[PDB]
Amino acid sequence: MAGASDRTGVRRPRKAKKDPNAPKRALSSYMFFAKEKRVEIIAENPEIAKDVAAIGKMIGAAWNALSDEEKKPYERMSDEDRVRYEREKAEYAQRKV
Repeated sequence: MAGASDRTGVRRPRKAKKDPNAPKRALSSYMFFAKEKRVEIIAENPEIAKDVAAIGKMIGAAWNALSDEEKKPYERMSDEDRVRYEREKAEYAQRKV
């Protein structure tokens, strides 16, 4: 929240022009249990909270959901086939909020 009264024009993270700078990683494999709550971030990041296009882009992003360095072996990105069910939840909770 702006209004720090320290600078000449303190900007806020709510500004649309200001990038979200948030994590776009997929739900862990085994940690999926806890990582499943990642969908909650939808609130902390109201910038893309209304990402209606994310639903259509999720397709090509399905492969870019996991880490790149771990996407080479295709061992992680592959196992995502399961967590993918919980991962999609995030983009699902966004369309609403």
